[PDB]
Amino acid sequence: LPPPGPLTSGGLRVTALGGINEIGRNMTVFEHLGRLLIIDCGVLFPGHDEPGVDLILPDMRHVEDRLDDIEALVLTHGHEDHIGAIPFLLKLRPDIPVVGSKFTLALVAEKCREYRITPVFVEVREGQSTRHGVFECEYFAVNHSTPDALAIAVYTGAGTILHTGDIKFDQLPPDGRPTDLPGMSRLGDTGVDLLLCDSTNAEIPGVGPSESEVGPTLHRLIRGADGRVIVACFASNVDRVQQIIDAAVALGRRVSFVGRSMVRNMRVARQLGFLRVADSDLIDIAAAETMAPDQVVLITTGTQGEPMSALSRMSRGEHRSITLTAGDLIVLSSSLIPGNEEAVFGVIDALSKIGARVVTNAQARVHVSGHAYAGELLFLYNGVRPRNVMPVHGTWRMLRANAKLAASTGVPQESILLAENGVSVDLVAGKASISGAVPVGKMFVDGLIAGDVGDITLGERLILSSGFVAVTPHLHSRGFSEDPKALEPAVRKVEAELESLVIRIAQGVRRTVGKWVGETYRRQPMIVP
Ligand SMILES: [Zn+2]
Ligand SMILES: [Zn+2]
Repeated sequence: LPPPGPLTSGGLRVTALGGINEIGRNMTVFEHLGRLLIIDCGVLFPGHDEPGVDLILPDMRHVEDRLDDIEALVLTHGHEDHIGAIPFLLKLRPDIPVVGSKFTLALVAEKCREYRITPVFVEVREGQSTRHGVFECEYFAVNHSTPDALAIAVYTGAGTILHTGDIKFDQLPPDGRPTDLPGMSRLGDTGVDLLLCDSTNAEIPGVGPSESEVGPTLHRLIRGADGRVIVACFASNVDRVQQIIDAAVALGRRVSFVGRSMVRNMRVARQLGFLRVADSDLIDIAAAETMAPDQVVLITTGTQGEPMSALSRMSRGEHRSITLTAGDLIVLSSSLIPGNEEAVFGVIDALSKIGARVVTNAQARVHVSGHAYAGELLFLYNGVRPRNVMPVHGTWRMLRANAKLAASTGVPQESILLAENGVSVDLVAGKASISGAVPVGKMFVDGLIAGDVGDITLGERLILSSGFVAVTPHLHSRGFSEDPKALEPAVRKVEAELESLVIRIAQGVRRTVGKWVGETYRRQPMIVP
């Protein structure tokens, strides 16, 4: 598919630089009358195809040469796949206004300090409007698995856009602030031309359970526990922490946070008023072991089995302050992100060896998702009634599911646009269509440089998982064998090819050891001259 032409004056162009064919690094660029508005700037964490890499960024080459045009960066909420790449954007232009709610802006402040950046903040709350050049924005309360999420209406001259952010429709969130479906319904009456809609759970039928179903289950588990209780969850889910604390306090226990991410984030949550707990209900971690075990609940990180997490360390008998016993109850108040199963089940099995009881979502209602199920999205589609629909935040199977949901409410199929990263969507005179594609790749972060690591380097790293045998005589290897005498049978055969007189040395003994190995050992390490 070809690149798009110029954008008809007065129209609007929408393009994702990440987040559409995958879960992660969401970044969406809106173009209008030469100016730019960006909604979200997240990272993607690397998989097996990307060894040695730290982060994956949205493809910023597409704004690198027009950074002067960006009017603002607007942020739905504070999860890493929406804010993680902000330091790299601000390194390109440090004074881009950054718009968001108080809790969101607190997280990017802390993230941007790691890179020695001080953002220009414009702080925003639901119900408020702000102007950013040719763009105007209005913010709608969203309930999600993290406080202070916001959905965003963008008004230009081309019409009205609505971006949901990560959206869910819990009608009884513990914090009593459900998503503002009324307000978005009234905006639908106004006429919304384009709806950008979270697809994460679009293939799950029905309506998802309330986050408030978790509290009673945790209360039941703590009441029945004879010893200490340990609850692992995500530090960003303040309403989950609040329910753990409320259950523990209601049963005469005190609470302790374990792990830097948990300690830092609950500090922010307490300061901004999202977490309400009395100082006498908290114990410092280095003083929790002084009390009776049945008097403490520990709240930790490490739901994903990351080896340096607090719960991993505890499961191996290598936590400084805490030692686990068969009398402990461990609750994984979370779900298993795909690609982490081997690691999570390893921690569970180390805990089972010790004799501790482990409770996961598979056995009890200890976790709910933060994204709307298909039946909740239907409420959104009937409430907003968008003239056109673009699914975002999802892989193809999710984007397609969301497409059908919108179709089944009456959105014409020609008005349901599926635009992968790099595919533009033009909204012109009220009609919306796909207009062309540019290529987008994965920008890698590996330490202090970036951009010198690419397909060939990852290929070499993948090959090197069988070690390497290097010739340039002295034979050496590293990921190959523990037998020192294993190099010798190749030394004789190397000189033999060296009695040959007539870079061709490279392809000469590199081909000579390669035959010796794929014959003696039937291994295939990398051979380097
Ligand atoms: Zn999120
Ligand atoms: Zn997300």
